[PDB]
Amino acid sequence: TIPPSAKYGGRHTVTMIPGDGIGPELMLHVKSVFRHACVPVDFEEVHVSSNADEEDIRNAIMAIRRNRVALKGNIETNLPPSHKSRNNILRTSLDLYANVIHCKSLPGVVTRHKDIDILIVRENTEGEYSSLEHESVAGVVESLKIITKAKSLRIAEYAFKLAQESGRKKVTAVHKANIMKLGDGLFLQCCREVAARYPQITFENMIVDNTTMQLVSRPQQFDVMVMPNLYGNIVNNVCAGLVGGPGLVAGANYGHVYAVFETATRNTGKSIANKNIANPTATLLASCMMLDHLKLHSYATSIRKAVLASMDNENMHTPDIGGQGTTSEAIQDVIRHIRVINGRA
Amino acid sequence: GVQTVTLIPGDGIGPEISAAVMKIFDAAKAPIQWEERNVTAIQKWMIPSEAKESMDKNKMGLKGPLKTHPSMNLLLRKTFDLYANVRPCVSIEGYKTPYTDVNIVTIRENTEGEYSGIEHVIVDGVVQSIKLITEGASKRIAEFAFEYARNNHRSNVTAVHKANIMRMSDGLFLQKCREVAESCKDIKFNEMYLDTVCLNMVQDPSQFDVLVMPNLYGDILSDLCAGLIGGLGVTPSGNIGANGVAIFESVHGTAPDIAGKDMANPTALLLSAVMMLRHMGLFDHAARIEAACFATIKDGKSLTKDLGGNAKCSDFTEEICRRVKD
Amino acid sequence: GVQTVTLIPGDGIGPEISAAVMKIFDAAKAPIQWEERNVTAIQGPGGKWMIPSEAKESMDKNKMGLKGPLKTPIAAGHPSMNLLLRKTFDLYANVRPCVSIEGYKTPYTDVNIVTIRENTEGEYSGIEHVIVDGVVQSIKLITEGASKRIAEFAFEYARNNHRSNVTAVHKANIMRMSDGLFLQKCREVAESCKDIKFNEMYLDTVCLNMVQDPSQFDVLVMPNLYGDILSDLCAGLIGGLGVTPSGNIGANGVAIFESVHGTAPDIAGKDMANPTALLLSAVMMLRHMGLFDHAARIEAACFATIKDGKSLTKDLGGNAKCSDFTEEICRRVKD
Amino acid sequence: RVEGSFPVTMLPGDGVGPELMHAVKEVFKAAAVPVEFQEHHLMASEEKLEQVLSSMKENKVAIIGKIHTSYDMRLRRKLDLFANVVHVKSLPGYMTRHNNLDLVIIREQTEGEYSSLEHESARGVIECLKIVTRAKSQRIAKFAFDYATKKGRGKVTAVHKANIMKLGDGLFLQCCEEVAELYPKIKFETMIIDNCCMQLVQNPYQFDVLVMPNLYGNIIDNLAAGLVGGAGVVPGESYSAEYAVFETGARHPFAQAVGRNIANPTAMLLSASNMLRHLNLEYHSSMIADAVKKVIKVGKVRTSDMGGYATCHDFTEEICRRVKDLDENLYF
Repeated sequence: TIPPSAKYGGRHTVTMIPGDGIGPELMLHVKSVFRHACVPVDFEEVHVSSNADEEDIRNAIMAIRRNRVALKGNIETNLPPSHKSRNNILRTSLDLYANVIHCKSLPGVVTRHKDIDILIVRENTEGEYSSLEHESVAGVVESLKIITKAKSLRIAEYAFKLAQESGRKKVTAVHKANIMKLGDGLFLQCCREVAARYPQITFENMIVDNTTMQLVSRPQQFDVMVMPNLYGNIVNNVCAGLVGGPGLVAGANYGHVYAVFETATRNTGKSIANKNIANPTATLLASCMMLDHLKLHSYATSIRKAVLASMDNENMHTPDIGGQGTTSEAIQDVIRHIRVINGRA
Repeated sequence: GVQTVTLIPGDGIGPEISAAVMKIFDAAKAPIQWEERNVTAIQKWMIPSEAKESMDKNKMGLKGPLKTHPSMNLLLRKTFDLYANVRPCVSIEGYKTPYTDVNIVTIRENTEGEYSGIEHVIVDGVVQSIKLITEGASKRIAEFAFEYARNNHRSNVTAVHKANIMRMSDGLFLQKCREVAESCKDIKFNEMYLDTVCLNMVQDPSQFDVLVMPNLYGDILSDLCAGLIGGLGVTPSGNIGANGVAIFESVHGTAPDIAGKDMANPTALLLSAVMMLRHMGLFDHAARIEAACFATIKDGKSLTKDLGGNAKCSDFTEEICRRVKD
Repeated sequence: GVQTVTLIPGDGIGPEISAAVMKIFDAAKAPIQWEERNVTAIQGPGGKWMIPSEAKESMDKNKMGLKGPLKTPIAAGHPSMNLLLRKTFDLYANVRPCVSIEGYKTPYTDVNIVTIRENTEGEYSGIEHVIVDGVVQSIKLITEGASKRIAEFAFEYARNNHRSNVTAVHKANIMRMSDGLFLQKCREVAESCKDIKFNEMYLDTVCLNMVQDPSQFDVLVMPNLYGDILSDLCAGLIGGLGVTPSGNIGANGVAIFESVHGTAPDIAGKDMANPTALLLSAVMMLRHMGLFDHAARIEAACFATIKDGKSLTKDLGGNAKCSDFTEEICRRVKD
Repeated sequence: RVEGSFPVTMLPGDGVGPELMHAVKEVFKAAAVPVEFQEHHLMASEEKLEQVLSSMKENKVAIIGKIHTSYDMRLRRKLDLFANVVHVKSLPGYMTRHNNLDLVIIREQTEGEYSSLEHESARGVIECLKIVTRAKSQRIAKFAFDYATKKGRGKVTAVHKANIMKLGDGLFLQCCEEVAELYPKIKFETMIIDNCCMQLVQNPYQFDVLVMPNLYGNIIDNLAAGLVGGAGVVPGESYSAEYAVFETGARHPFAQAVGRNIANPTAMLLSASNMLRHLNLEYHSSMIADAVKKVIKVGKVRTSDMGGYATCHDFTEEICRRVKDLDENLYF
């Protein structure tokens, strides 16, 4: 068995990978809101950006073993070999098997659709991350991907457990089982094999081609969605678009003992790095999920309620959602809406 | 003189909307005779040679629904080498969807990727998909997309890809896309991640011109656009191919719910064919058969089940047919 | 034509044996200039290792390079030098012959067979990986291109080296697609040269019969899926891996003729290391530079140095030294 | 002592098989053995394959003659025959280049070559997809060591190509070394397949038991069976969880053996005697052998391939004579 989480004296220690792009600055800010909210949390900053060696990412992975929770900015890749992807090596080698993404539409941020509120549980360990590619003969590139029964169960097990725990009703399995009959079919049955164990939660399925079409027209029709690690990221990205952009949606890779919280987008925003126009709500909401994971709900609620308040100000909207304010002002707001007295609310 | 063109109405509302186009197509006064056929499976599994014969000479085509051992569509890609899958999503002038000014063309590889796949169980509880992507099929679908861009007066061509995950396959499809684009500097060529395309698309689809993509993720990007304009009912199609053939089609399914019932919308098959004129060279009858239909809807006089109202396969059809003579 | 032929030192036993060949090549003073080199894996800039670039030249000027042993590349999980040399010069064929040494007593007395193994891909394009805990999967491939190419070569080696008939060796039951293709490319080259009888046998069928009566074969052509199994099996028939020669023929006429020893430094430097290989490995290399008369002499002196029965090496049922052997040949090349 | 007779399913097979079966029958009648054969032969409607299985579930032993001809393969799958054993042991009268050899070759035969989905990527590009797992390496490693102890063998040599197969053959030898702990009475060693083939020709006397994965097994069976005397003297057997089929040892003896009454039956009679020792009819197993091993030493009767000119029909018929009360076996 494994050593305990690094919480001694009411304070947890969590790893912080600041990452590339605007990752550094937004992470700093999180600290600023964290220190101001009087949250029992300290940040063991770990560097993960040097390229071509696993000296870098072997280190963060060990860190996360030590403390059992981390918060990351977004590593950028563009060594340049076929290789593997540093961000996914975490996900795969910590067995963070359950990317989740919450997509409530914001009330401040008005877009084409209103009233959205989706949950997007997604397989996070095989399929795409399983790919093996080789150039057998010049001009011929073959790619082998694996979808198993084990990992397809637990994400379906997780999708319902979460859907019950959250008091949601529908669950939709997204797949393209028609075109690839054997493999997506395997997945789909395993959802059925669980949707029986939870009869009160409506179960369903949908072809992914259709899902993307129903998403961009009448997307209010989805509660939970559970889908293999496939289809690129159309489903996680169409909704990120719908609710207002990548600067708002914030996701989380849970595992059995581990967890890593991050922006739902994989962007680094190297275009606007060190320019104080980077939107902080996504990252801030991330860390709110990280607080609920450490069971510090009170502080999660407080910061979150404040993160949504700031978003009601059209003045506090950053350039990605059409405004003209800055990260710094934005962060000022959210700090103005957490009022703590003797460390409370 | 006239123009002879194979044709295969299908299942469901298929033969109904099909001949409902013959009605409106001839009601335009349009030069085309329809050497009809019917494809089904015979066994080495091949389709009927009555069609296969005719269209080698008839060259073009038109199509409708089907159903499903080797499925109907698969035998049409394979035997006619229909190696590209053009599909314009331009948004209707009357039909109100929140994405108003979409105008996108989504050329797509029709020969590799999933369509070369081989699911095969490795051990109990462990499926494994082999896909392959080749050089030649990429350079060929890459070349295609600039020809299309040049011909139909397009400005941008963006390769869509996901070399995050499939570094090697999409990295070679990108290699061959560039080679092509460095021979056609008239066209603005950029590459975008598949993630980012769906992020931008739903946010502001107006920045998108021609999109060329391998077939690894295939259909999903094209259908997402269709969601933007209003549905699969109004979405055209087309499968340019090697011999010189080019089967146009409608993308909706069998439609068994209201098979007869006079309840169907043909704007698919119509605009599938307004594309056929343009391939064939009849631009002048084109803009007629087209603008007659966008006004048919813009007015709002009638609207079938897909668009909502009460009109039938016949009520809408003749309602365009008379508008075309004007 | 006073030719230059590059000579890799050979690590471990290589020094004793390489210079043993040189000194025995002094005895008949063949027109050979020994442009020494070495191919210790070096790491190339773009990422993947590259060879020493004076060798990549010395052998791209001169065309025959005679190799020796290769220090086992166990230093780290990096490319094996043997793999570099074969890939660099694209040597697509490995030809190892097996003749019964008349001196050496071994149960199989009438053996004269040659095993041509296709050396492009197959086993040598090895991609093993993992699918779940304890479920490795291997991916090997056989290509029609280099199938015909070794089917071509192989008949050519019969005609060129005056060899009655040819046997393609395979497993067209177990793996019908991969070998049926490799057969097929041999069947087409059979019609081309119908002066050479062509049969097909199973890998199994061969092994069973060659161990009972090895006389019946003489050239065997076989893809790389099986590897040195069949060739190393014969080595035993004539007795020893140190009396059998090997040579990688390549495209553009380039070619490295080598021994197939190991790197056991135990008696290496004990002046007792049998060099009977690289010598016969070069007797091939002379025969590949038209030097038929300069090689048939080197050889029969080595065959009747062994048939001698006193000036042997300890690896072949004796007690003496590599120094006694090399010189007993040296006096017998002068007759 | 044996009321009735043990039922043994027999597929005679195509070619010189039935003729060899008939030899097993005649030497069995002569021998006074309580065994009853029942036979189902073997492509139109393969109902026979389940007709055979049913029998196989009832009897759970068999004798086969190698359907010359997925036929054979689908049968072994349905039975889950995972272990194959070839007994390479020189007969005493029958001299070869390697005499007084006693070896036993256990090869895996559920995976490896016997899976290997093969497909085409480009015109002229074929691809092989072999699978090695720990489930089935452990299984055959257990069998070998269990067998090695049951038969009193002192050494197991695991044959591998872990030089080139870094992982897969690596994986195999892990299970062998894991299993080798349980049996500390048994010397364990590994050997490379290229090296082992050469060692098998030079000093084959160095081995006891050889356990190897599938690729290399089909090859070493025949390579070994050559040392000992050829394809008609070497017997073998295959083992399911609950099943057992007995047969000839060398797999592809000849492209064509056409011509009646010339094939040597020593393989089946010795396989068949080994079959009896499975049915725990130990004394008849020890007398059908002793007769066959003693018609060989007498040298009078031999088959074309072993030396003489005597036919199948007369090489058989001299064995019965030797079983039929003309055997001593009084050493206890």
